[PDB]
Amino acid sequence: NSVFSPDGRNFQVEYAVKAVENGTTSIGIKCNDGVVFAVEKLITSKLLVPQKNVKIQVVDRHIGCVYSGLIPDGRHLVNRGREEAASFKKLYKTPIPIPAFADRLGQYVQAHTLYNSVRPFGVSTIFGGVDKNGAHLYMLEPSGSYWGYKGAATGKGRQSAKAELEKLVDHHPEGLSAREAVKQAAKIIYLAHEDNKEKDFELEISWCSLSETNGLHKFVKGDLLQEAIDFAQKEIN
Amino acid sequence: TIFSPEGRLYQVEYALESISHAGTAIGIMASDGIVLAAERKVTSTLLEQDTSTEKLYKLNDKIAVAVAGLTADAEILINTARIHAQNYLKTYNEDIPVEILVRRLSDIKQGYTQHGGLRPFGVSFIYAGYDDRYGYQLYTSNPSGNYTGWKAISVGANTSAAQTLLQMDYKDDMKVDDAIELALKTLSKTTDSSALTYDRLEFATIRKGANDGEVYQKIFKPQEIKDILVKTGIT
Amino acid sequence: MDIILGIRVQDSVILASSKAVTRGISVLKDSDDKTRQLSPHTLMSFAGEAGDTVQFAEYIQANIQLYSIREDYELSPQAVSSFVRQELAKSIRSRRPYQVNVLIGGYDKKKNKPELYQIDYLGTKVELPYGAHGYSGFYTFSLLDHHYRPDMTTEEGLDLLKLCVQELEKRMPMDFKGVIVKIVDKDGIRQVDDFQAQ
Amino acid sequence: MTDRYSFSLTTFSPSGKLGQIDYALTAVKQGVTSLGIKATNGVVIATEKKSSSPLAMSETLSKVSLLTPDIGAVYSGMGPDYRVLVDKSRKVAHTSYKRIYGEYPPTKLLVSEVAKIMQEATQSGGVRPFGVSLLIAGHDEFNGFSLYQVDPSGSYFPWKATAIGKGSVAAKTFLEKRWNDELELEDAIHIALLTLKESVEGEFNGDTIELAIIGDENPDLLGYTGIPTDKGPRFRKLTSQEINDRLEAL
Amino acid sequence: SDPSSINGGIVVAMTGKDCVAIACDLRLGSQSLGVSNKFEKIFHYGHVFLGITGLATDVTTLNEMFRYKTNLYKLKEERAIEPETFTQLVSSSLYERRFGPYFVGPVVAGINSKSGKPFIAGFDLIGCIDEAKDFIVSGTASDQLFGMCESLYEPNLEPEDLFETISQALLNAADRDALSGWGAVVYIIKKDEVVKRYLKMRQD
Amino acid sequence: FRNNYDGDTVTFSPTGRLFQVEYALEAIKQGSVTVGLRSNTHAVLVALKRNADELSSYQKKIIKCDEHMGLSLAGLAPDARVLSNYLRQQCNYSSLVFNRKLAVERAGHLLCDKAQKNTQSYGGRPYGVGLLIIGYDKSGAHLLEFQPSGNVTELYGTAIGARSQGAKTYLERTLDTFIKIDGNPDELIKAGVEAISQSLRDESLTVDNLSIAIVGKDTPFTIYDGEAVAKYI
Amino acid sequence: AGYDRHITIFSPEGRLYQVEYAFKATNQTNINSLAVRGKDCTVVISQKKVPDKLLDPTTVSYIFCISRTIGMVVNGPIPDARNAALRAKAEAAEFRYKYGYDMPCDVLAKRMANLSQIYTQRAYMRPLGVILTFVSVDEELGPSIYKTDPAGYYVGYKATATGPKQQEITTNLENHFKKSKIDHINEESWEKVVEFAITHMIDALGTEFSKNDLEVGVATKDKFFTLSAENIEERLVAIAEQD
Amino acid sequence: TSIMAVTFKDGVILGADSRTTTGAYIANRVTDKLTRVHDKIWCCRSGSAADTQAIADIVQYHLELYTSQYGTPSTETAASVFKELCYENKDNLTAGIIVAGYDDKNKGEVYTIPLGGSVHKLPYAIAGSGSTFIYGYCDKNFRENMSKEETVDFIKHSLSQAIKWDGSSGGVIRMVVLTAAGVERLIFYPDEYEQL
Amino acid sequence: TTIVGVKFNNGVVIAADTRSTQGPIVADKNCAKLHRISPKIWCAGAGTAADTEAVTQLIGSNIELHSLYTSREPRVVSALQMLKQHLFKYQGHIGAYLIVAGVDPTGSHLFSIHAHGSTDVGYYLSLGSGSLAAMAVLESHWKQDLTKEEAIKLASDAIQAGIWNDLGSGSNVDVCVMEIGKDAEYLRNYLTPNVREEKQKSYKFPRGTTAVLKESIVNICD
Ligand SMILES: [Mg+2]
Ligand SMILES: [Mg+2]
Ligand SMILES: [Mg+2]
Ligand SMILES: [Mg+2]
Ligand SMILES: [Mg+2]
Repeated sequence: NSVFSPDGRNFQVEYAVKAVENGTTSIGIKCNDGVVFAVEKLITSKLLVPQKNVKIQVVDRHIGCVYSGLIPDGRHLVNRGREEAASFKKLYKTPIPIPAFADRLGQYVQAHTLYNSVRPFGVSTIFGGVDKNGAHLYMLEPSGSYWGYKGAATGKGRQSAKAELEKLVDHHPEGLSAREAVKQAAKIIYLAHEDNKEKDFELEISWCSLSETNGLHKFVKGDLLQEAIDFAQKEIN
Repeated sequence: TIFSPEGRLYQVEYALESISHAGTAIGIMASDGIVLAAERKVTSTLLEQDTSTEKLYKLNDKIAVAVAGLTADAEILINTARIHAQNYLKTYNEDIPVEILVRRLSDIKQGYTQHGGLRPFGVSFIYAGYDDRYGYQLYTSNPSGNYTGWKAISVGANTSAAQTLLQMDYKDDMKVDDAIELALKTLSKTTDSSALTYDRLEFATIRKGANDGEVYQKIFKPQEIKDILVKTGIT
Repeated sequence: MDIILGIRVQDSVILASSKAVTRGISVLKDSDDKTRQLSPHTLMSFAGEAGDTVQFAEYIQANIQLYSIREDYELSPQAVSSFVRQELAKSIRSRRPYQVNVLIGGYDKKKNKPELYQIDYLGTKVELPYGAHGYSGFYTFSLLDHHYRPDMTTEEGLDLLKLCVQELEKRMPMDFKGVIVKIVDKDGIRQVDDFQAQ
Repeated sequence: MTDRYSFSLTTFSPSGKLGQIDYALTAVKQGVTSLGIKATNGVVIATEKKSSSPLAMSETLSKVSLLTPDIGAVYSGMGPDYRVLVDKSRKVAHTSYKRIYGEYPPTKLLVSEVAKIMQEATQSGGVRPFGVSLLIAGHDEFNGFSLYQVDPSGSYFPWKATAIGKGSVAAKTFLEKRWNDELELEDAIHIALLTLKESVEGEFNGDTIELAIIGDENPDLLGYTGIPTDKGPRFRKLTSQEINDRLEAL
Repeated sequence: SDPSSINGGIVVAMTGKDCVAIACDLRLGSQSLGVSNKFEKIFHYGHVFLGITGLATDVTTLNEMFRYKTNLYKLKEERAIEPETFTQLVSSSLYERRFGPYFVGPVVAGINSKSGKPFIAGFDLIGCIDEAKDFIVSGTASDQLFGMCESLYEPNLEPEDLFETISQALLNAADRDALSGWGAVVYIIKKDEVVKRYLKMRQD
Repeated sequence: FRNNYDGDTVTFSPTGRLFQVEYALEAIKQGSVTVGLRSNTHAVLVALKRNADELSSYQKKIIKCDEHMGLSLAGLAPDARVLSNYLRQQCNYSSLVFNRKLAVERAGHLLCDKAQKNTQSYGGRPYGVGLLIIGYDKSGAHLLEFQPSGNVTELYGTAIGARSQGAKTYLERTLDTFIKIDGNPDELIKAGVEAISQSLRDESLTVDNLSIAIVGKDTPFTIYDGEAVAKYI
Repeated sequence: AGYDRHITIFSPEGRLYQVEYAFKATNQTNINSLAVRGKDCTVVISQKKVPDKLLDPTTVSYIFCISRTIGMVVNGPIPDARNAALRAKAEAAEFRYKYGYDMPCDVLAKRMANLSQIYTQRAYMRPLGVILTFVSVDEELGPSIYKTDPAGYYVGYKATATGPKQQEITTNLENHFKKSKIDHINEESWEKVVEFAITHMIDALGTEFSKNDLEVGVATKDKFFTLSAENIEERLVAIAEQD
Repeated sequence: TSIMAVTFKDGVILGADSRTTTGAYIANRVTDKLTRVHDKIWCCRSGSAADTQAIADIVQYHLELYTSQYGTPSTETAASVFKELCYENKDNLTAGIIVAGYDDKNKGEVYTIPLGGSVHKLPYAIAGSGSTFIYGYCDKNFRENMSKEETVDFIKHSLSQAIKWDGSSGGVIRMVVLTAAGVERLIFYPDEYEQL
Repeated sequence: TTIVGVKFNNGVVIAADTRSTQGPIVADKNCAKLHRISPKIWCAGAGTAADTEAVTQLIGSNIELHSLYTSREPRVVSALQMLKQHLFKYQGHIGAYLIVAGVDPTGSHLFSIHAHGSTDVGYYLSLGSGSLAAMAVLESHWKQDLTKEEAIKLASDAIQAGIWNDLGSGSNVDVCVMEIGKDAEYLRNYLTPNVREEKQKSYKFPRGTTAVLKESIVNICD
């Protein structure tokens, strides 16, 4: 961890990335007034209760987080993000800006790459929301590296997901609505699942949109979800 | 600080090993005084002799040590020993008996030997002191924290050869002047250098206040060592 | 209140200490020994606040006894009194000070001289031919300024003490129930068991 | 968060060596030469400013440092270790001495404090020794002028003259040949310059050399007048021009 | 009541021609009761002299602390502490206990063994240095002492004369103070020798 | 690849694996089988107790956490004690501070977070126990599975421990039937005892062998052992 | 490999390998930067590479506003970069609060180098794989460039360059100051000092730049600021009408 | 002390007298009571001068750190930092602060933080010993969306009355004008405002 | 105590009387109340005498260390910020009231500090029991753009007002002049208007006047 290789690399972090790649695929899409988050939930057995192992997490009221890799490591990161968002709001009264929040997580993840008594996190996290000046979407690697994204994907289906995302950025340079971005997220998760077709899966979507949710993080449920599932089932065939 | 399968303390043994390369230091106890002599580690013409003290240190007005090992390790311990002597003075309004000071220092070394994962102090001491309970006393302590009392003793390089020579010529009814001679002869015989000259020595006595009823520590200036080196017939 | 007297003659130090323990309107005891032996040739008497008195004495007794066994040696009376003074000096600025005054009488075997030290609860030490703590000194200091000689025998000193106790029995408002008298000399510490009717 | 090396990193080897101290001394050996010469009425400490880039500005990096108004230091070895040692040395002069006795420490005692700071890096858990040797030159009322060397182990020695770093053996030889007890300060400066030329590859001028003295009081450097018993620092860094002046009649 | 009044006592120091004098009474009391006729209030560390008045337990404690500190000084420095330096050491030692001070009034007397200049100083309980060059006074009769000294003093007195002056200042100040007196000791300090004289005085 | 990478929980393997965690997972498989399942009205724990000797007690596998919550254990038993005590405290804190029964889901999250911290701290080991958690809260019956990796999942039914793969397949097969055993405690328990049977190379399940627990709509969490289980054998 | 490769203890040769390995980390981003001093300004130019077209180009930056007056450019992986940025900001705000004046460029640099020295000496800390270049117009020293590395070394520069192709740029500049004989760019406007920096980066690296290929920070008397794509475009056009 | 902040059409104006007293002695007759914690966020201090300087110095530190990391702070954020310090330390502070600021979004804003550390957003605020005498005058004469000149007049007239009656107030009237245009310092001498 | 600070066109002057007291009693007839924080930043204090000296020496020590660390001349605003923060922490229990004046690379500066930790800025200031007497003079004669000469005169006159009218002040006037380009000039006993008159009689005693009980030589050596 605190150990540089002879050519400046950190093998432990590179190994942590492998745990991420081994993970279920998750994505985020930035629309013209918000952000959408989707994730692939592997159905190991019929015994798993449908809708009841929620992966996507809220931080404060305006932020969604999704991750691939070691699920517990992600929860650990979200706990910290919640303490970090509360601390900001307590002192500054305003809810934490998305970039502000990004760095909070970043610095925390980076700290776990400084010391021999600690391991890096075994997750990549896709997160974001709406603040004072618009939508923001971020992705954060085990090294603590993070940037803003137009669209992002991580986990096993990452390469095909990135390909689909890249197409959308080309076909819609003029923004792209929250309602479309939800549909398209369901699509991309379905296409990314192609790899794992041996086991069945469940789809989870959340969104935070200025006009559709009033800038609050909200889970996509009911008819809106079914409509997005129907669109993905249609466009896969 | 761990034991070997043999029941030995590696780090202590290796510290003792390091000390056997340091300049020899000799202490001799006579009926009317104590002698401390030590060989400086091979130096240069450009070393300031007048302001140099690598081997002989004053603990209080009645107690001194000769050092063998790391000087920087020794200064650490000397400083605490000085403080300890003043604490005793403050508490009891009497000068610290020599053994009490020696025991404490030896206990500090023992500690490093038993807990904390720090390396031992690479230091052996010869203590030369006077108090009104045992009169003149001579003690020795090494990195293990063990300590022993002696009529004559050496530490550092060639202790085995120096010890045999002292065993040969030492006698209980000696005066300080006889002990001064014995210490310098023994160093001359055990040196690893051409000649035992003044510039390669530190020398000190604990007598009877020149003429008083009190106790006096004389730490010899370079010139005085040169004089006393001719007197004893080594020029 | 509690009576604590000391006198140093030529070859011994004599301590006298009242026997009463009084709480409220009741004398609970009339045979109290306000003394701890610290070492074979050093004795300490004490007076002050109800609990602190014995606690401090016994604490001091434990410390000197520890020293004796560690060194296989007996500290001089001057050393024990300096140790005691320092303990009190620390105490006075601690959270709850020991409210104890003490007399230390010792025979120094190295000098062959008796020694009396008076130390109050603040850690005020002084070496004296005779001493007292509390109200008792308001009578005995002047009496002894008159009657005392530096070359008196142990028996002469016991008379000088009898005189002091007679005056306190005459003029002091409280009944202190006589004193226990102890002599400290080259042979150590002994109690005179006859003083109340000697 | 938390240290997993709460044990000494300098330990004795079977032969008695303290490896990390030996290896630190090796780092000092690769360092640029520095030296000190003591005269009757002054001390000179000198060294070469080996610059990392010609785009760098070598005046922004001093190797010769004031510790107290009467004490200066120079080093060979790892510069950054020196920089932080100077900070701690300045501070300890105040906290352990000036805030107590209302005057600056004498040279030997400050050296003693620095030595302690270096000794601790030799015994404490989780640290390596300092990779430097210092030369410390000073004056004080009761000991006159003095010169000390301090090593990674915490050892210090008083010197009439010495050198450390790269060409130290040859320079110590050149100094034994040239030193005597009647040297005036200007003579010692002259020898310092000569001794340094053998150790210096490139250009040899007041911009590439760094030199300072412990001389007499500079009342012009005090900053105030009116207190007669305050006479000014004895530490003085020589200017580029002052150096070049002495290199003409070299 | 006042901790600086419980015990009683006075110390005065004066400078003369190539000399200094320091004096003190011998009283130790407990309010109205006089306890000890032998309580000396001047001590010395090397050629540096220190008088202390005030609470006697603190007088004793500060003596032991300054013996401690000057002994350590001498070992590390390889010389005796000088009067100017010691003065600073007393000041910082007192100020260290700013919010729990020793109840004392210390006085420093001595001759700088290098310059030969006579030196005196006073301090308040928290270490504020009184840097006067003529006389320093302290204790329960300090008012009486200031009066005597301001009247009696003149500069550059010979040691034999300075002795009379400092003694007369002490005695008469002591005799207007119920808590001072009971004997007195006077030190005449020359760069080479130091004479100590016990004075004869009223014993009431 | 497995060589120098399993010395502590603070090192990743070149595959990105945590071997200490995987080894802790292996102590669960060494444990005696226990089954959990639920309908809409009740949740049942069934556990095969194990004796050291024929002279010995059979060790308990079921621990009560609150009136509406309890768990069964498979793996290191002292680790179950540590984790159940924590869970009892979290249940307690919720009642005292908020006058609120702890959601079974939140119990899951709290256990997960606790396990996680031990998969990332030098000097500590991971927990070496699996737990099955049943409860009845404001949203009805619940079953959870806890792995000491920190993964907790909500299930209609499951089994952990040696030979548990049988019982699991059974439950997977019987899903549609047992989920609907509403208002009938005895039938649900029967289906649980039925399920644990598919995990026996052991033998017949006796009165000393068997441990059952139930919680539900109008039943506090209750443990059955000994003579009180005979009517299910 | 022994312990002397994994933590910051000395090797038998008196070297610290973890420090040397940290220097190699600085180049992992494959970005080059240069700083030059104007008459009354200081300019940092750095390359801007945005490989992934899923990235928001506006969030990709290695230039930081440390305080009102101090800018910092980092050569090294971003996580370490942002650690250094955060600390420097915190150090800058604290200095001002405690001492009542703005922290000088050189003093922040010394402070950051001191922190780096610590990671060089203490076993439990790894060094940061970054090189920090600090710029400002100091109220006392004028335009300033100070650069710190993983060894805890720092110094002032007339101009400087950092990155994989550091040398090519360095020698280019070394050659310029040979010609000019002065230690800054004799030019009034910061706009012309920015043009000089972009120009000499182009020659040294033999590469043309679009407005999205570069990143610019400027320090003047009492402000440090970064240029937008458009401000840079205006600079690119300006150079191209002659060069 | 007489201190006030008033919102108007183009921003916000802060005003104060310049008198600090210890007892009946005027320790300083030309105090600057208008304190900058950011470019366009200022405050007026009342109560213990030690306390309010210590607080303002800390807020200034927080807002500088805030700006380095997250950009320009809103007036609400400044007010919230002040409140945090005042509330959490109510047992050892005697501090009444009025916060005033301008940003492009929220225009001119005023918050008052009285003794106990509560926060109140107001169109205008008055405070200090001298304020008590002008509650009537200010409530009758203040209107929303006044011009710069009208607002400067309102503060001038208000504080001259507060100065007229309160012995602890007086000296010169200082003002800071806060708008999109920038920051403007104003001063008014007794010979002008006494004749009002 | 009377202390003053007076700005002029090219710098700043500070002055103080030289009387220290213990209640009604004068202990030192000629003490120094002008303390150095650094070579060109000087300080005058009133209140608890040990406190003003100590807080001055502490902050002076740290300012020296700062200066060395930063390679810059110490600034007056740094002395002010460190003093006020230190004093504030102790809530007035360190009874230091100070006038702090100096020059630095940014110009010249005049400040007052109070024991609870508040500070102020001005062109003329007084502190101490003599402050009102001094301020009356300052309010009478101070003008903008004083020459160095006039500023010394004004400050000296202000101190004199305290000397003659305040019982807490007396004896001599000390001045320190700090001009922007120059070394600070400390002018000890710049005025001495209170020389004690020759006494009417000499009080030197005939030798032997004092009765001596016993005598002995004291050993200094070892
Ligand atoms: Mg990814
Ligand atoms: Mg008095
Ligand atoms: Mg009297
Ligand atoms: Mg390190
Ligand atoms: Mg008014």
